[PDB]
This record gives sequence, structure tokens and C-alpha cells, in this order.
Amino acid sequence: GKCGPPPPIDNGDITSFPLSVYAPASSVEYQCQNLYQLEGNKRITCRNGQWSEPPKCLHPCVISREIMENYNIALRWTAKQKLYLRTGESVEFVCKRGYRLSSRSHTLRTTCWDGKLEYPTCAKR
Amino acid sequence: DAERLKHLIVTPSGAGEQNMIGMTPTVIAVHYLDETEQWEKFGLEKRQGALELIKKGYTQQLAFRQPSSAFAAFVKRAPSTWLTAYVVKVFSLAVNLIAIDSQVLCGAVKWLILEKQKPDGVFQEDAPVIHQEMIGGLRNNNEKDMALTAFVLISLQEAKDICEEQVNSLPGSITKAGDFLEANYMNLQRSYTVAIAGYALAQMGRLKGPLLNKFLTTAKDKNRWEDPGKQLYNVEATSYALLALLQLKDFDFVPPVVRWLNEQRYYGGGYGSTQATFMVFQALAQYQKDAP
Repeated sequence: GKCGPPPPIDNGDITSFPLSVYAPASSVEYQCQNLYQLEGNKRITCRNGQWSEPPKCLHPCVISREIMENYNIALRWTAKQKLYLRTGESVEFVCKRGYRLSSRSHTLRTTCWDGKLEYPTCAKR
Repeated sequence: DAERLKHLIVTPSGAGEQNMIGMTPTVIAVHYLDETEQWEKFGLEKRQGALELIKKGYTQQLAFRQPSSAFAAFVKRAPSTWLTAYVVKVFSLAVNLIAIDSQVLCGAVKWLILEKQKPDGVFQEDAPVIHQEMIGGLRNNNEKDMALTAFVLISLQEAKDICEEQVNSLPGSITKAGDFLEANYMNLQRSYTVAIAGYALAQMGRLKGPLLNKFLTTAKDKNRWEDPGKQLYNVEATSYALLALLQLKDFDFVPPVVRWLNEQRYYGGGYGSTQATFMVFQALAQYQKDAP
């Protein structure tokens, strides 16, 4: 019950060189590009001529200084200048002088997920 | 290119004013990428997400829709002429991106017409917005009646195709506001006002003769409308001007203006960037639609 080549994944690849045919019970492993986060089983196995479901590579986020300025917020730790955030990594923002966390805002601490970072808003005080 | 402006995609947050501040960059980003058809390189997958941030902003804004159909930062705050007009401006451009309830859009238009227009055509603000940085070159303006009247007029006209049938009074209100701008256009001093009122008149086909001549001669090096002060204001003013030029189909005057906007290498976002961001990408998107 041999299987064909392992499926491709965005922003990731298998750790071994791909072959056109794999024997039953064979397995290969994926890893994602730098700063991308693996979701699901990193290993896949050939069972009954079919590969098990491959994983995803979740996107990192980029902290936009443009969005921060527009939202009247700033980074709490500015010497530790993080540009990227891994999925699952969080950041702490502070209001800029003259503003306060707004009513309908996300918490000042926020976690990147698959490229999506929710910036908090601070309103005029 | 789309990469220089990926930061324009953002989650909308805050009250009646800040929510529109957030909704702004995402709406104009999708609008401009649709037009220049760049989702291919940028990432087709990224679009549907942006679309639901837009739907989200819209839905969140409805929380600040007052029974009058007008808007303010808070439901307990007196409605703002400018903010309501701006919501119309933004929603009008987004009707082909998401599902906008016409009763919402046309309700706001009607309220502007029935409550906030003066007998001589002027539109009046009775409750200024808190975040003055979101109104662009309108902020500190001598020629405020003209500037605000033009701003509202532009919103009404961009809401016209959608709301004309449900709002009999729209063309009448438009005409009357047009009368005021025309009667006072020649005495304008600031290039900002000349550009925004210019666009408002152009949409009407009433920017001509001496008015048209003033509009064109007001520019510097025939490639920008500028006033001493915040540079973002000039980007905004020149975007309004470009849109006027496109409305005049004066495609001979366009190239240097478009070039200057590009040479500005402005990519939106930042403090007090709302008007500049919306206008520059509305203007450049319109250029691509029309050219040549």
C-alpha cells in the first residue's frame, strides 16, 4: 500500500528529501520557516496508501509603528525593540501621554495569532 | 506596491470616532488594491480577512448610530455634522465591498440635509469631534464654512447614486450647497480650501471659467496644492485636487500631480493620518480607474 510524495505546506517543508513513492508505515516530518509556528502534528505517516493530515505554519505578526501612532499607543519596552511576534507571543502597550484606554478597546496586552494582532485604542482624556 | 502598505489592514477599535479612524485605512486599502488589482502578488488570501475587518468596523459603528440617524463618539453626546458626513463618505465607498444598510446611509444623508444645512447652503457643525486630528486640514481653518460645506457636499454627492431615490431632497440640498461654494470661491486664500471646494464643484460640473482658473493657478509648479504647516494637509489637499482634475477629465494636467503624490512616498497610517490616508488612495485608485 505504497503512497506518493508528501503534500506541500505554506511556509514550511519536509526535513528529508522527497521521494516519488513511500512504503507503507513510512513517515516524514515538517518544519516551518523562521518565526512561523507549527500547528498540528509535525509528523505524517503513510497508512493504506494515504498520508495523514499535514500541519500548518501560522504567520508571525509585524508590529506597525504607523498603527500605534494612529491609535495613540506605544511599546512598554522600547529598548527591547521587537519587530516581529511569533504566533502565541504577546506584547504590552501603554497609552501615549494625554490618552487613556478607551471604552471599547482590546486589553493593553495583546497576543499575535497567525499574522493578526489586535491593537488597543487609547482615547483623549 | 501593496507591500509598502500592508499595515493599513487593521482591526477597528474604540468609540464612535476612533472606530472610524481604524475602519478608515482598511476600507481604502481594499478599495485601492481592488482597483489596481494587486491581490494576486500581495495575497488573494489576505482579502477576505480584510473584508471582515471592514464588516466588523461597520457593525461596531452602528452602536453609535443615534435615533436621529446621526453619529457621535458616544450615544449621549450631541451628534457631529462632520462625523456623520464622514461615515457617509466611508460607507458610500464601501457599499460594493460589504453589505451596507441603505436606511443607515440614507438616514444619515437625510439628517444632514434636514437638520444641519443653513438657508444659504452652508453646513454647520454644532458638536465638534473630540479627536480633531481625524479631520485633516479642516482642523484649524479660517475658511471653515467653505471647508466644512465642501466636505459634507462631497459626502452627499458620493452617496447620491445610492440615496437619490430614497431621498428626494438630496439634489436640492446639493445644488444649494453648490451655490454657496461658487459665490465665495474666488475669495479663498488657503490652497486646502481651494482644492476641496474645487473637487466639490467639479463633481457638480460647476468648476469652470474663473473658478477653474483659480483652482489651477493656485497649485505650485503645477503639481501640488500646499499651505505652510502640516505636510499631511497638503497631501490631502492635492488628493482632492487630483480627483477634481479627474472629474474635469483634464488628463493633461494629471501626470505631474500624480507624480508628486507618488514622490511623497506616503503610505498612510500614523497620528492624524485619517483624511490623508483615505484621500490619497481614493485619488490614486481613481487615477487608475480613469487613465487614460
